[PDB]
Amino acid sequence: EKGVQVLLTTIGAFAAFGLMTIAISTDYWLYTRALICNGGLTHSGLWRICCLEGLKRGVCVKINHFPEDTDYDHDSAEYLLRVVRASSIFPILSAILLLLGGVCVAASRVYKSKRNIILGAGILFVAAGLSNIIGVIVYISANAGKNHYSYGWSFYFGGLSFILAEVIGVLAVNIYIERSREAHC
Amino acid sequence: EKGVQVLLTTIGAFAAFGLMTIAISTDYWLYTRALICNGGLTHSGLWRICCLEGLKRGVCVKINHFPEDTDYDHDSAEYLLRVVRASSIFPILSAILLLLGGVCVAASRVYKSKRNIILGAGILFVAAGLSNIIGVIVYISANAGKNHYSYGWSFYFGGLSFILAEVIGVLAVNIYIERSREAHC
Amino acid sequence: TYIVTTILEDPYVMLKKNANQFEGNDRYEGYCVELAAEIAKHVGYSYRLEIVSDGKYGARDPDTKAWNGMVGELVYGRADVAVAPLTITLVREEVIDFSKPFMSLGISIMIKKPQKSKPGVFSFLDPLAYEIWMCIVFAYIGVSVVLFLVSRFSPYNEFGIFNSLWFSLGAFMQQGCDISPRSLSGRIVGGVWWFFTLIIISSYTANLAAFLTVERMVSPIESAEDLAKQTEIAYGTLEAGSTKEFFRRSKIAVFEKMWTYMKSAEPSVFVRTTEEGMIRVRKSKGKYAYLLESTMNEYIEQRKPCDTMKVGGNLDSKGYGIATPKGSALRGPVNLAVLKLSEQGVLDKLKSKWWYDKGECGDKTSALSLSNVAGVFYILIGGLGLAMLVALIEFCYKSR
Amino acid sequence: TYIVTTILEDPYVMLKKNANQFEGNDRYEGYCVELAAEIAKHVGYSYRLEIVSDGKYGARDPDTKAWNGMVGELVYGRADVAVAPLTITLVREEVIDFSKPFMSLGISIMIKKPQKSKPGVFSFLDPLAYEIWMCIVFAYIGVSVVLFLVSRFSPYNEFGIFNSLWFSLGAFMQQGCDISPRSLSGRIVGGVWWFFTLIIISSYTANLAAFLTVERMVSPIESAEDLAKQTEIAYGTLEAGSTKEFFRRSKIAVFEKMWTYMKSAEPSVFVRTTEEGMIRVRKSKGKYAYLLESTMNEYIEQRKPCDTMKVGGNLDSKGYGIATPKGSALRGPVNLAVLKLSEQGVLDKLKSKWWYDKGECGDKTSALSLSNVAGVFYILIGGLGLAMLVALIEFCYKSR
Amino acid sequence: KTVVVTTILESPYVMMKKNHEMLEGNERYEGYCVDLAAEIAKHCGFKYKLTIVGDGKYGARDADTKIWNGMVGELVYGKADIAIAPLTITLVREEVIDFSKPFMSLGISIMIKKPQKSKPGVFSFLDPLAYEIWMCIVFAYIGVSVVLFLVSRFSPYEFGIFNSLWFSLGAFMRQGCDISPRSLSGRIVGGVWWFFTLIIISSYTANLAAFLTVERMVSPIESAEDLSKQTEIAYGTLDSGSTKEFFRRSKIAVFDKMWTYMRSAEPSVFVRTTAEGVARVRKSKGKYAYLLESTMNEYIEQRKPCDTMKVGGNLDSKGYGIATPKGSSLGTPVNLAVLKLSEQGVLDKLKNKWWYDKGECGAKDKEKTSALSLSNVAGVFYILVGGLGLAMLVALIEFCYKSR
Amino acid sequence: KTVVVTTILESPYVMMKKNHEMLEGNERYEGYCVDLAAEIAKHCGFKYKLTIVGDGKYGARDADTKIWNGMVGELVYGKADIAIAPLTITLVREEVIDFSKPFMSLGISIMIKKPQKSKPGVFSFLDPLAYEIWMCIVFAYIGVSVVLFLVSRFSPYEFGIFNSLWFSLGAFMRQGCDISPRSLSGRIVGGVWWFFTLIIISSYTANLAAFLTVERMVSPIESAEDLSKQTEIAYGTLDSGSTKEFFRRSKIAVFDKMWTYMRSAEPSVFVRTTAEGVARVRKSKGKYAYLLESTMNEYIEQRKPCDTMKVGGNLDSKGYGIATPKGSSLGTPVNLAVLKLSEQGVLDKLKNKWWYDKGECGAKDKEKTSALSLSNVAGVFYILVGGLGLAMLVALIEFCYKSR
Ligand SMILES: CCCCCC/C=C/CCCCCCCC(=O)O
Ligand SMILES: N[C@@H](CCC(=O)O)C(=O)O
Ligand SMILES: N[C@@H](CCC(=O)O)C(=O)O
Ligand SMILES: N[C@@H](CCC(=O)O)C(=O)O
Ligand SMILES: N[C@@H](CCC(=O)O)C(=O)O
Repeated sequence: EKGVQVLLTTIGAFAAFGLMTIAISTDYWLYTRALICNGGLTHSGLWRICCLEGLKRGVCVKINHFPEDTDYDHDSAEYLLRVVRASSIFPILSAILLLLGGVCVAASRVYKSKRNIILGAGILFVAAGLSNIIGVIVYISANAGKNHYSYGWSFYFGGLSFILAEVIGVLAVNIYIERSREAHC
Repeated sequence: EKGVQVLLTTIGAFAAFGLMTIAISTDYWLYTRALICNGGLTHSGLWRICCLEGLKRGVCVKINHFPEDTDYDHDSAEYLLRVVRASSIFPILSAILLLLGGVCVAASRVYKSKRNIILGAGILFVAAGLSNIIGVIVYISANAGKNHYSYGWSFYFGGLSFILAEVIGVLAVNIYIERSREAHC
Repeated sequence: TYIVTTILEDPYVMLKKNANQFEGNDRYEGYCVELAAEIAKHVGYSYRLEIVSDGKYGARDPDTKAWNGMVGELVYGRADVAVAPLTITLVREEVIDFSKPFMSLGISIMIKKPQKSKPGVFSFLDPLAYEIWMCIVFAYIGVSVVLFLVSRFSPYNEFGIFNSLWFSLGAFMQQGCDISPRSLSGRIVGGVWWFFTLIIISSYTANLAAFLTVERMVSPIESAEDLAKQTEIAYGTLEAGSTKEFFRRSKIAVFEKMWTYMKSAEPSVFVRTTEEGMIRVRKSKGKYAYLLESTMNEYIEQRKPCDTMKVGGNLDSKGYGIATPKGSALRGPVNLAVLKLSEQGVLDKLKSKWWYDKGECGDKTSALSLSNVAGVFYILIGGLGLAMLVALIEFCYKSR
Repeated sequence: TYIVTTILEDPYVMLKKNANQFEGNDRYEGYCVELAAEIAKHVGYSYRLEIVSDGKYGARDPDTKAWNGMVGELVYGRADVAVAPLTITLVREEVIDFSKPFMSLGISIMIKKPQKSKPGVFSFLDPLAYEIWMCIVFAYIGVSVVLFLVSRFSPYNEFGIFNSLWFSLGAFMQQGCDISPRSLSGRIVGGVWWFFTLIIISSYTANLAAFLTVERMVSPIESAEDLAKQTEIAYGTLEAGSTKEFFRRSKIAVFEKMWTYMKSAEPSVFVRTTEEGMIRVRKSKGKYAYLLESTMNEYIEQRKPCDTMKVGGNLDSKGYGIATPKGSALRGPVNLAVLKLSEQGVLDKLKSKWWYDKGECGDKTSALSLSNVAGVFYILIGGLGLAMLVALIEFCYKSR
Repeated sequence: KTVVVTTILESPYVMMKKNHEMLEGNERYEGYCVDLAAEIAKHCGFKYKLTIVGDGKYGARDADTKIWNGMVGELVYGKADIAIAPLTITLVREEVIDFSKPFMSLGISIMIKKPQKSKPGVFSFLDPLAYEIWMCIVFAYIGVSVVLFLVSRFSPYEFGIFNSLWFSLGAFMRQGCDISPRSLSGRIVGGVWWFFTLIIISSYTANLAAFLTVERMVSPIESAEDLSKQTEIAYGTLDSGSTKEFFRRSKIAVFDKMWTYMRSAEPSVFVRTTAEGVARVRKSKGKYAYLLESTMNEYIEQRKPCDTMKVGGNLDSKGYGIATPKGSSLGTPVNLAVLKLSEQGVLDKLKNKWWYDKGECGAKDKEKTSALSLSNVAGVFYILVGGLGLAMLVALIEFCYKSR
Repeated sequence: KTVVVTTILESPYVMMKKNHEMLEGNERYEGYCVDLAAEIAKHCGFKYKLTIVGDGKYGARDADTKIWNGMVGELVYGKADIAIAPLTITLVREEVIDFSKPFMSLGISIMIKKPQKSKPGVFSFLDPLAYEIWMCIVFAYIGVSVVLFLVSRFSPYEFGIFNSLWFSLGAFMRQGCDISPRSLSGRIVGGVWWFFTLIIISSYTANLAAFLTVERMVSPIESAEDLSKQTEIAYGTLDSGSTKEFFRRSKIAVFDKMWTYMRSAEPSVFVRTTAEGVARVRKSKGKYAYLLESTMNEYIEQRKPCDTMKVGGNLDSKGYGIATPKGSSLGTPVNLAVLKLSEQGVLDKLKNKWWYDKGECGAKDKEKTSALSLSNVAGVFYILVGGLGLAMLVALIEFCYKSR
């Protein structure tokens, strides 16, 4: 229950990180009709859009996250959104925090002295979760700015990533409370 | 506090009854323009409508609570409303209960043996209250079935009647709880 | 033998079960085929059923003063008789004479009005987009976990992961709160979640109000005037027919306006054949309406699936009479037949039988129906099911 | 001396401070009076200002081919000149010649659009009638007292009259519950009060939605087409004037429709005098609109209280020119003056000064403004006041 | 000889002028039919005199007597040479009197008074949700309470049947309850019930918003078939008229039933005159509806007070033609006049001005919403006072039980 | 001699036909002005030849050169006998070229692209209540908490500043709070705050319902004065045209400022052709607006894609008359033709068919509402995640403080 928890945390932490890294790298985030190739069924991703059954088949082009718009500046809402969409800093931050948590959960094993070792691991995992939610929101909002769009498997990985990221966060909290209760009394 | 309460109850019970009886008898319930006398400013009452500054001045006619309507029967919603409006059984019931409470509060003085004497007095007073509210509702609903209408002083007596009727009901409850606590222990 | 020109349009003329197997008159089975047989018996005159090459009710060329289809075949004299649903028009009466009408007619409007679309289970979720619902779920998980962490962040606070999940679910529904955050860090989480809940619930309520308002203020077309006024609806009539000519010559202001629009409508609203008109209506889902004689509207309603219905009533009195070349010898006998066969009632019975036997189909509250909110009831019953199942799991666990 | 016929209509002609004290030309002070003086100086021709008996811009009698008012006085030759805002019409040009126009004109629409009505404090209570509010108060007293009685009906229940009043007030607001009825008799009271609260709150919300929707979907008149389409608005024009004649002869379909309606409008929309038109607009509160030359619309807007404004822009180009009998000797000099005085800029400056000096008055969000919900804030601050006052009363009582 | 014209006085076909008493000759009657008669007179080159039939019923033939009355009666007797009155072209009439090609054709319509949104009933507050939803909410409420009770007693973490009923009732009204499910199995029940309550309350609020925004008033008889089935509104036709005859001879079962019933109705639903029919409708407030030709329905709607309206598709199309005695000399010229005037479109223009251009109504059609009056929400107050009554009654029952 | 007509190609006055290349003569151009020219030709009894000025700008005079170009330039040189192009009647033009009475008069209008309801912003959820209400709600919230605190500490029946702040925040969100005021003085504060919260929440819900029901889109420049003040949208006129000249010579301060600015703008807001102006508007998406005669605005709106609209009252009325060389022989016949055609109303009928009857738009005008997209409510999610962030940050601050 206590020892298995720590194993599940670590096992899950890498699985969550794995899903996020697969998601970020994969180009199957959204299936939609795109003018790119000749109203074409396209598997668009977080980073690159790959067309299917259009002008080409399997062709992958880097997406333009800054087209010719009405609101463009250094400080504009329309711009600042697209900046964050293009950068995908939130999806990435999630993975960095998941990895850094994956370090901190490992560090908690060797350094039982520091109860605050696992505390951090959890805090990171929850934050990684929050980051993911922003990441999903910024993405959906940017995609919007009726053509049918269906979220592909890559997105749902990022969805599943969050669910895990939250869960390992819960476990991390439980472990901290256990280790603190061991130090207590 | 305890003895004064009983005096306030009795004093109030007759005042509440008085307001209700004045209200029922008075013909100043509603000031409105009526076709009766020649779009005329009229002080209509619960029972009789008296015209002013029209064909006549001071003329009082018994109101027709059953005009030529679309829904008329032995059992119809439109009818059953008008029946209750015309009868004004609820305004009257209030006064009967207020009076019967006025008896029961008097009976509570001579028969201290029966704690249930005042209990009844209160129950009656609250019921008299409820009756009043139906009485106000049925009246307003029936009047409706934009010509300006303003509720005259007679109505507000019936309004003030309820407020008292409730209050004497509260006092009656307090007295019962006091007398029961005296019997208790 | 008299060659009879007749358009193939059900129920007046329908192709028999096997087009290969049936030949001559036996090829076609229709009310007009039955009526032609009755005329043939009464007048003692042999008839040959054919379909005109042009396959049009009729046309007027102003330059040439020439008719087309059934009218054209009678004008040229190539077809000896027309036993067909051809409206008796002033323009037609001058070129080819008409017998007394067998049946009354009117210009009517055919639209797919009775779509009778099922609301569908999980239509209660329609006012908020699927992504909002999914983000609400993420937000719900996010808040609970964050509330749990902040409550347990500093060692000794009654908020376990399960109690935090409950508090959050309680706050979003707004129905209840078992417990309330005491910590500043906690109260911030709750405070902001409470704000999120208020705006989303209010958003949902509002937008659901928008949906139910706009679907209560839409008026289905009730009049020809209504049809003309609406730009979004495209009423269409057969490219070549008596109705198309009537609208062109129509002296009525509302009708002249409606006719003018047809010329100035893109894509062109005129349809070559009846079936093409019917398909155009079904594909448009009422974005395009069809103008045709009330008789054919009646049959389309009777025939499954009753997709197209009638709007208002017939615009104007029309009649279909037997058409022959002006001063033909055949005209006199067919005119007398139109009276004898009508009084016989055989003609009337044939029309009654054809519509009634074919007929497959033979009541509005604005109040929300059980179907509109059905999904919520299904979820409730499903939840009660799952709850019982989980109760038995807890009961079994408690024993061991 | 040339007798000049001029209508008394501000700002062109306004009566001087003391009508008794001022006589002849000094009696009238206006832009047209100033303009007449300038014409008199330039042409070196003595002028006498009078007001025509008829007091009409002009009329056409088809039977007699006779004009009335200023036009009539020039046609008969009784009045030697017309220095007035008389529009140069084709019909007028044939009977009496016109000089080059001093100022441009257009047919405009005058309505009391800027009413700018204050919502008022205690407008938040508008969606529910006063009787409902008063009955809610009675119901609130009724429920609390009944809850108190049922709780204390049988001797030993934490519901005192004050706690019952609190519970009831808590339930109606839906914000909180200190305590909850445990007795069957109690739970019935609460149960039914809870139902009452849900329906009234929901009623209030709904009806307030209705009010704010209907006052967001009402479009103020933006075009002449809009005016013609709306039946409820009655646009009116002067009984006798160039604009009234223009609308009668107007070849434009929308204008012919608008003109036809004026004849078929009850009560009659035509008004004898400008002031009568202005008063009719103010009494109608926009149920009646006024059609007049854009110049006079401009002055009514400039003049306090700016009740009437302009809708869209001017329908059509018009001009006011000096009117003389066709081939009068006076015509030639006044035509040359209309150019000399325009180039001088004195005429233009007089028009600018008259409008600007008179002028008293010189921005829409659908969002609810503080004013709309002001009453609720006043009640809040009043409550906090009363609360503090009651707190001090409790503090003083606690000491003794 | 001057041609005597038998024209019935029915606006807008024939209207008596304001000063028709002062006026003499054909001047007294001004109408579409008067204009049409003048046009016929010009093409025929025959002087015409406007006259009104005493009865004013265009056709009346007793089956026993077999003698026509009204316009038909004046042609049969030969006293009137010509009829510009809009006589319906019927088979029975066609055999007795020669008929010109119809100047106008119109269907048999239904005239009913406009529906009233007045007098919102008690329990009008329950209108936004259908009765089956309300009944299912009650079933759902019982279902949830019982399931919450069972799970709580079978798998304890208390929730008695009465406490579970209270919790559920508390949750539906969005009122907080101090008791809360603690068990996972319990919290699922509560959780899903809470979801059900939020959507229904929100649905109710929304739909009630829809109703109060947009007023749609239900037509009492939407169609003729509906009218016959319900029998809620009595249906009447001109006591002596083509409409009364057509219904009698009608081969349709629903029409035969309607004819039998109208013939077998006391008091008589049959009316002497059009005007009598219109007044009967207004006095009945929709207890009586009127069957008349769509043309007169159209102008009756256009004329104030804009209350009587045309409902449903026309029962059948009927033409109106210039009527002459059988084999009349006038017949041929008038038939050619009708054809000439139809090609000219003069008839259509005359109809347009009289029928719609008059604009007595102006075809008037999101009026400022009214604050809810105590009537609209009266039911909820009645339920409240009833509940308080029942509560007190149950309190006294508990008090009496506690003593013994 | 055949009269050379200098007509600019601007629809609907002049449109090149589908097969105008195949066609020869005047057949290539079909327009209102072509129809009008034909009418003038018939009254004058003079053969006319349709021609287009090379420049296509009706007036161009350099102030230094003082030489006219376009239609004016063809009349000055005498190469074109007559101009059916709609030349504006201006004082400067009137002195150089003889002008017939205006066939049509139209005002100087503003053409802008239609406003877009797309891209709901973050904090769009706060739109139904004005910013001052939100700020006053915050003040009210602080007011209530502080007053509840003071009354609780001064007249005790606990409510600390932090607990009072929590109670108030709890009450505004309609979320139940375990702590409740017990004192009369306290319960008044809570009681009235509860009333405030119920009305505001209900107000917000209602008004948000209004917004989502009824879409009204704000015009970027509602009036010309507004446009000049904001400077948000650049305003442009025909580089060489009556509109550019009128603004320069305009004695109005706002107009002089607008003229100076347009003249002093880089890149040039002045456009070579009408079509160039229309395209510039569409590419700018309302960053650039167009000033042109209301007539061309009208037909540009009627032509697809129905995006460019007419905003505000016309800046001033301008007439368009048949233009001839100073003292031309053609001048008199054409002036009489304009007067004859105006009385006939032929001109008005021609304008009606071309301007509105074409119905390319059909003047299209409660479309089915769209489910709220995450964008519309995005702000509330951002606030939520921001709050959770801040909460965690404050939790760690409390954790660090607890250690030391
Ligand atoms: C204790 C804090 C309460 C704050 C009260 C806020 C409201 C005050 C009354 C506003 C009246 C409406 C007009 C005000 C004009 C304005 O500020 O725009
Ligand atoms: N059925 C009509 C044609 C109807 C139409 O044009 O759609 C005829 O007989 O000519
Ligand atoms: N001012 C106009 C009259 C306007 C009107 O008829 O209202 C004129 O000079 O005749
Ligand atoms: N005009 C009809 C009477 C009116 C009617 O019943 O419609 C007839 O000749 O019988
Ligand atoms: N027709 C104008 C040019 C177009 C305009 O600027 O409106 C002229 O003659 O100058």
